[PDB]
Amino acid sequence: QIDRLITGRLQSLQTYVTQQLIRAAEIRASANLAATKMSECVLGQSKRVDFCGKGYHLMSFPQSAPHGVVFLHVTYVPAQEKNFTTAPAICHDGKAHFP
Amino acid sequence: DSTECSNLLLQYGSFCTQLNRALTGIAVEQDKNTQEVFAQVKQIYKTPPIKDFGGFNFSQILPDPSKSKRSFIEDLLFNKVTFNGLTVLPPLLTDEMIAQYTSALLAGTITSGWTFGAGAALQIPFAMQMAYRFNGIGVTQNVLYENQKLIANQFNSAIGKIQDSLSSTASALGKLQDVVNQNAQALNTLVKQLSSNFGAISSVLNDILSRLDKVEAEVQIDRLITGRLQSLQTYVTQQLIRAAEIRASANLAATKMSECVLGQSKRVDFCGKGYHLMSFPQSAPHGVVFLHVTYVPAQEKNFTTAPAICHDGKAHFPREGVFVSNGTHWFVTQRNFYEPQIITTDNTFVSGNCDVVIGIVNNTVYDP
Amino acid sequence: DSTECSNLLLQYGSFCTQLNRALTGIAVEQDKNTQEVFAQVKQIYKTPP
Amino acid sequence: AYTNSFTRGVYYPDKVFRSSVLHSTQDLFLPFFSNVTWFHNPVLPFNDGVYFASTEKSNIIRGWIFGTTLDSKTQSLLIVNNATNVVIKVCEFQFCNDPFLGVNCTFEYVSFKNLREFVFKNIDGYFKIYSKHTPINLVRDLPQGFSALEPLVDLPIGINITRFQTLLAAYYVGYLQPRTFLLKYNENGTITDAVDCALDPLSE
Amino acid sequence: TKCTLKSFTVEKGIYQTSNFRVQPTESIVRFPNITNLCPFGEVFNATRFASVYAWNRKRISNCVADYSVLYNSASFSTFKCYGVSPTKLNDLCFTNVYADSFVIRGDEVRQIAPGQTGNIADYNYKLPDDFTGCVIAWNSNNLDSKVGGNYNYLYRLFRKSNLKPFERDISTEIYQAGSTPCNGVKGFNCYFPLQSYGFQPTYGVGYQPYRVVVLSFELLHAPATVCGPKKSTNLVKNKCVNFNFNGLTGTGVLTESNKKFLPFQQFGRDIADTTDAVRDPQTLEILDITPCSFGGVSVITPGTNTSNQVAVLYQGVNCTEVNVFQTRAGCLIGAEHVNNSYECDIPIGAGICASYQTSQSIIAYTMSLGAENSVAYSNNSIAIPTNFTISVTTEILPVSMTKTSVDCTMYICG
Ligand SMILES: *[C@@H]1O[C@H](CO)[C@@H](O[C@@H]2O[C@H](CO)[C@@H](O)[C@H](O)[C@H]2NC(C)=O)[C@H](O)[C@H]1NC(C)=O
Ligand SMILES: *[C@@H]1O[C@H](CO)[C@@H](O[C@@H]2O[C@H](CO)[C@@H](O)[C@H](O)[C@H]2NC(C)=O)[C@H](O)[C@H]1NC(C)=O
Ligand SMILES: *[C@@H]1O[C@H](CO)[C@@H](O[C@@H]2O[C@H](CO)[C@@H](O)[C@H](O)[C@H]2NC(C)=O)[C@H](O)[C@H]1NC(C)=O
Ligand SMILES: *[C@@H]1O[C@H](CO)[C@@H](O[C@@H]2O[C@H](CO)[C@@H](O)[C@H](O)[C@H]2NC(C)=O)[C@H](O)[C@H]1NC(C)=O
Ligand SMILES: *[C@@H]1O[C@H](CO)[C@@H](O[C@@H]2O[C@H](CO)[C@@H](O)[C@H](O)[C@H]2NC(C)=O)[C@H](O)[C@H]1NC(C)=O
Ligand SMILES: *[C@@H]1O[C@H](CO)[C@@H](O)[C@H](O)[C@H]1NC(C)=O
Ligand SMILES: *[C@@H]1O[C@H](CO)[C@@H](O)[C@H](O)[C@H]1NC(C)=O
Ligand SMILES: *[C@@H]1O[C@H](CO)[C@@H](O)[C@H](O)[C@H]1NC(C)=O
Ligand SMILES: *[C@@H]1O[C@H](CO)[C@@H](O)[C@H](O)[C@H]1NC(C)=O
Ligand SMILES: *[C@@H]1O[C@H](CO)[C@@H](O)[C@H](O)[C@H]1NC(C)=O
Ligand SMILES: *[C@@H]1O[C@H](CO)[C@@H](O)[C@H](O)[C@H]1NC(C)=O
Ligand SMILES: *[C@@H]1O[C@H](CO)[C@@H](O)[C@H](O)[C@H]1NC(C)=O
Ligand SMILES: *[C@@H]1O[C@H](CO)[C@@H](O)[C@H](O)[C@H]1NC(C)=O
Ligand SMILES: *[C@@H]1O[C@H](CO)[C@@H](O)[C@H](O)[C@H]1NC(C)=O
Ligand SMILES: *[C@@H]1O[C@H](CO)[C@@H](O)[C@H](O)[C@H]1NC(C)=O
Ligand SMILES: *[C@@H]1O[C@H](CO)[C@@H](O)[C@H](O)[C@H]1NC(C)=O
Ligand SMILES: *[C@@H]1O[C@H](CO)[C@@H](O)[C@H](O)[C@H]1NC(C)=O
Ligand SMILES: *[C@@H]1O[C@H](CO)[C@@H](O)[C@H](O)[C@H]1NC(C)=O
Repeated sequence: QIDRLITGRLQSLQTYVTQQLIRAAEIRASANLAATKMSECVLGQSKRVDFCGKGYHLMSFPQSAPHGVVFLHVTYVPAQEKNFTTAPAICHDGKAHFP
Repeated sequence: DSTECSNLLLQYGSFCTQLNRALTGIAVEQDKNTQEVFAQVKQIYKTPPIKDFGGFNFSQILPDPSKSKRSFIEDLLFNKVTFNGLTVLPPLLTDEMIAQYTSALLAGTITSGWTFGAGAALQIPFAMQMAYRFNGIGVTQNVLYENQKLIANQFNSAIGKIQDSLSSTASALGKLQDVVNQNAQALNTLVKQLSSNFGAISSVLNDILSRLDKVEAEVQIDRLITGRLQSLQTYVTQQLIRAAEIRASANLAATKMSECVLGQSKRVDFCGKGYHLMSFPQSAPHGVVFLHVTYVPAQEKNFTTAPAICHDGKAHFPREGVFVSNGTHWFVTQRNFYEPQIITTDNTFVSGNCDVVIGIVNNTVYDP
Repeated sequence: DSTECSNLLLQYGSFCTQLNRALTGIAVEQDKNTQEVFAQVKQIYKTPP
Repeated sequence: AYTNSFTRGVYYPDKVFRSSVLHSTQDLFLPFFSNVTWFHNPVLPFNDGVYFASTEKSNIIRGWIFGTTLDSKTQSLLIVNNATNVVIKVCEFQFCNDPFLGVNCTFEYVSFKNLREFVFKNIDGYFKIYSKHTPINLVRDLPQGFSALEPLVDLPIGINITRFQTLLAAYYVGYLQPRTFLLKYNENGTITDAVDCALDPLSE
Repeated sequence: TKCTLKSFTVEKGIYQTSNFRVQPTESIVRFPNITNLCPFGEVFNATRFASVYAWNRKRISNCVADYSVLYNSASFSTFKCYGVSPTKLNDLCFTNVYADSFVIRGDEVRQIAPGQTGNIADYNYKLPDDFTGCVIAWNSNNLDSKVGGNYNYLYRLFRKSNLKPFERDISTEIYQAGSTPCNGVKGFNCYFPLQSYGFQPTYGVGYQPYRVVVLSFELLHAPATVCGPKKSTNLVKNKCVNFNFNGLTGTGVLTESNKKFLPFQQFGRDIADTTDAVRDPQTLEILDITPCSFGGVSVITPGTNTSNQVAVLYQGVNCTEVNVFQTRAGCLIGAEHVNNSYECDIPIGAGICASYQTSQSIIAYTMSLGAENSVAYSNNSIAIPTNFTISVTTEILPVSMTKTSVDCTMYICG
């Protein structure tokens, strides 16, 4: 009878440790991303689109949270556009000018 | 659905619940993976009725109203990839909804450049958007406007080669087909393991219950329960490992959406080989296809070069270019395309006297 | 290397084949991993004398 | 005398329909490209089972006997292709060596241009018989090609067999070995090809 | 849902709480046409039997033993059984079956039982003391008696020693019973070992002859050549049923099929060896099998800290099997279908979502992907932003789990 309890309790514990190994691999991928967000968003100014939140990135600030991190990403968003006619070049004394 | 076996299976406790919680997390993740790649666009942008894109021809990658409403290339991609308590579940986004996202991403990209990812979509003429993407690789924008027919052709031809490759090949799309194959093989292995005895008298549950009286039949069924529960734990553990690989691949695809489609990446080899110009999303079964457009420098010539030049004892350095000589005369060019300017006081800047610089040369600087 | 044991192991079905298939997938991926890192260059460039 | 078997002696191993599929199974089969003894009526070993074949339309070949002593001391199985239909009986037989053309009992049952092929085996007291018929271009040896043999009878006779003999103008014999074969079932559930897995490394 | 989550409060969501499964509406049994009935009638209506000293045995093999004619054969003056009940015999199978047959007076039929004694049990037919089988008799005065006495029926009066169980001995040498020598001739203690009942038609009921047959049964390593009748049901297409075709037990829906089995094949298997078609053994048509309809049942709810309405989704089930609405994810019961589209609140599948909205109800809708927009494109027109907003976005990332350790010996063995 004890050998049936050992068999089932040992399988119960193997199932748990396997799912904790698979879950710790997911949390490591998230910690590697959070460490990269701190180097590139907080310690610098990222040119990578949507890496440090939507809009053009200005800076970001880390705040601690239990089991994690929070980034406050400060970004520049263009707000009030108007329409204009446009041209690729302008022609002066028979020569093409580019901006 | 044997009541004799079902009562013995209760003695194993939570295992049967916790396998379904595990597979539920896999199923819910697949919808999130698909959402994080394709749902990166705030509004369902649609293309103009006019097609004045400066000679570039997107008709192979844009929606076809006569078709789901997929593009021509998305139909090649959808054609080239091809029950014992087991159930499959539908995705949250239908293949038509995924095609509306690749449509909106593509219409936004063509009509408004990188601007629709950073805020409101701002219209810009496509040849002027491509001129800015040339500045983003360090090639001056006049190199596009002076070569626009030759860049519009050869883009159109390079897109035609995608259709011909996907029409003629039988292996190139195999990275999506292998994901289909592993999941079919996993369910066939799980079902074939119902035929196994695991050392029991038979693998058929009514056969056991016909041959043997209650106390011995209970001993034989507990072997099938042990082996079938080990068979199902083996499947769910392997799907948990296989789903972690697909999630890492979906996070890479979501990053290629943001940085290659919604932007212009300066990261080497991130958005295809060569200096990246832009890329286009196309949907495919269980995945995404990126058509990465890049600039490749192609017909090089050798030149003599110098790091600085002496004028009136002053050392001159180029502001943006590099100094080169054709053998007799000295010029400054932009660095990624040969275009020689005559050296002037506004092509260059001064820093100190000649004597410090290793390999300086003597040539006139014209002051305009 | 026992025939008496091998015929009892054969009552468990796909388990032995799918263990070998998993280790083969791991092994083929180690060559892939190494080629994705090092084989990034088209031609074997050489330095001058 | 010996001749090659080619890809012959495959039979439908079970009464299961399968369609447009490849199925892998282990059973007593004649190994591909093995050689077979050719004869022109000795007592022979039976081993695990026999593939027998002949070209016949005179019916000089007429039947078989199967057993251990074949005669008197214990029961044996008699089979005869009587021109009305096949006759089968199990008795403590004491009949002559073989009947020929002028060129207690415990069970009973009643049913050249063509190659005729038969497979006989005994498993757990059931005697299994399979057969097929085909025209042939060249009488000297078994023809290079494929054709699956279909079950005739599944007799509950229980009696032991280790030797057999023909009752009877030339015929082939080869022995079934425990082999794994991969069988191809087409859209109509006929077997149309096979791979003998232990033949060569391509077959593996 | 509260019981599934082990909680009195349930948060907003879709939760699987059950599996639906359509039940077998009845049981089917199908076997070959009931044929090759055993030759029991050849013994029970024979012209006459042997003398009891030389009892006559019929081998029964390779046939169906329907004993039910015997169960109803009220002309039997007895039908005893030992080791087994007569009514059970139609459920059974055996390797060999025997019927042992003789004539004796009614006052000696009572010697035919396990452990009995007297000249018939001692010297003619001995049953085992643990006998498994049946004893049958009927009065045969009008069949076996004759005027002046029928002397053609005999029994062994005496023997040197008693019979072993089923020992058969038909030798008729003079039995020397004592010290007086037999001398090859009839005399006192030099008995001819047989005597006769001399059956007269004027005999009384215990003196009269009875025809007797003893049934006996054995199951060996050799195959079960004798079995009871395979009584079979009607065949019930297009419903959920339990079925038994020959030995193939299962549960499912039986339908006509386009398949083309070969004449010897009885049933068919799918790519993963799961059965999917069968030949009916009474009318040789090919039937498809499909499973009884089944799937997860999920309960769709706003949080209980807002409302107690719910909707129920039967995943992959057609609504015929169970406001009510067929989604492509399965039938949805208790949610109002809407022609508008909104962003997804609770996800159902195949483009469908559900929400709780205002008088309030759970509603189901095709999900909105976003507002439709046409960018004002042309050659030679551009939009340039005249103002901006500084935006602060929040992003939240996990970094660590709770750290755990286990004394594996204390968890397993306490
Ligand atoms: C955009 O490219 C497509 C190429 O598929 C052009 O349509 C084809 O044009 C050729 C001749 O150049 C015809 O033979 C084909 O029948 C056309 N149809 C298809 C489906 O290939 C299309 O005309 C181009 N659009 C513009 C505005 O130039
Ligand atoms: C730059 O390369 C292009 C090709 O990539 C050259 O254009 C080709 O010129 C030949 C001249 O006979 C034509 O036959 C081809 O049809 C042209 N191709 C295209 C796509 O238009 C171009 O001449 C090269 N320019 C320089 C300065 O070398
Ligand atoms: C180096 O480039 C210069 C300018 O392109 C070349 O000088 C010109 O040569 C042509 C005849 O080949 C004359 O018509 C021009 O008047 C010259 N211009 C100047 C500014 O001198 C020069 O020939 C080139 N040298 C070599 C070796 O190719
Ligand atoms: C670049 O021009 C300067 C000035 O004309 C050259 O300097 C002369 O170098 C020679 C040899 O060392 C001396 O004899 C002169 O006295 C130097 N003159 C002055 C005013 O310094 C210089 O040699 C030239 N560089 C090269 C590489 O030819
Ligand atoms: C099993 O027995 C049934 C009943 O006798 C057979 O079915 C009948 O077959 C005759 C053949 O002439 C038909 O005329 C009838 O219409 C059939 N049905 C009925 C209800 O009688 C059946 O053929 C037998 N099957 C086998 C395999 O022996
Ligand atoms: C720009 O042009 C479009 C189409 O003419 C018009 O709808 C829009 O109101 C204009 N103004 C702005 C600010 O986009
Ligand atoms: C000139 O350029 C070509 C092309 O890059 C190169 O192969 C060649 O070696 C160069 N010339 C010399 C003298 O090295
Ligand atoms: C460059 O190398 C050559 C020898 O190959 C040498 O003559 C020359 O002086 C060197 N120039 C510089 C700037 O080092
Ligand atoms: C038949 O097969 C055996 C296999 O050992 C071989 O020795 C023999 O030579 C073969 N004979 C012929 C004629 O094929
Ligand atoms: C076989 O042949 C004999 C005559 O030789 C014939 O009487 C008999 O009926 C045939 N057998 C059967 C099963 O009919
Ligand atoms: C068959 O052979 C085995 C082993 O020799 C023996 O035990 C068994 O009794 C035999 N059966 C018959 C019917 O001869
Ligand atoms: C299968 O049978 C059908 C008729 O049922 C026939 O048309 C076909 O030629 C057969 N063979 C194959 C390979 O399908
Ligand atoms: C004898 O034959 C008749 C024929 O109708 C049958 O009914 C009966 O069951 C048979 N057996 C006995 C014991 O009468
Ligand atoms: C329950 O809902 C109320 C509003 O209906 C809210 O104020 C409260 O915080 C919620 N939670 C609990 C535990 O009451
Ligand atoms: C389900 O069953 C009904 C009636 O048989 C049918 O009309 C309906 O089309 C089926 N469901 C689907 C999703 O097709
Ligand atoms: C929904 O729209 C369909 C036509 O698209 C119509 O038949 C149906 O009556 C509408 N239902 C409601 C609630 O308006
Ligand atoms: C677009 O270009 C065409 C052709 O050059 C011209 O007629 C049209 O006015 C242009 N549109 C705008 C808004 O500049
Ligand atoms: C720009 O937007 C701000 C609010 O974000 C507003 O107060 C300000 O007046 C605007 N300036 C102009 C010139 O439009």
